[PDB]
Amino acid sequence: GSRSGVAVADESLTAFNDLKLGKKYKFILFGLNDAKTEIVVKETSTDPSYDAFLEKLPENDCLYAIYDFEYEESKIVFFTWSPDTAPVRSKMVYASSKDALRRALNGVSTDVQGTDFSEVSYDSVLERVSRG
Repeated sequence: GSRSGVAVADESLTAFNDLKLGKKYKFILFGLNDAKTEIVVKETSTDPSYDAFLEKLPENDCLYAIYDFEYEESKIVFFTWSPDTAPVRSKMVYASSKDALRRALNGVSTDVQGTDFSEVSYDSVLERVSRG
């Protein structure tokens, strides 16, 4: 790694706070920039459908996500998305960089380690969020 390691882009923290306090977004997808020096915003969404969220997860690549998980309650959920079929290089750098983003985000209720689509299903996440 570099001397300072990966940084969190200002836009990423801004987007997170806008979601957390303003409900500006339903979810945010974060990723490493191509230089692998910063965690940036890949995409935001206001789509209320959980399926719309799942359909944006790359089947063979990694990302991080924050989801405003709503049910009947609104809980901030952090996802690490690291599918089994992603390249080893990618899995490793996303694992090594995760702490930089995760430690920068205050107010996450639940963390999900997503390695397949069963682990990130709405029902699986609801079970996690509602227990703890």
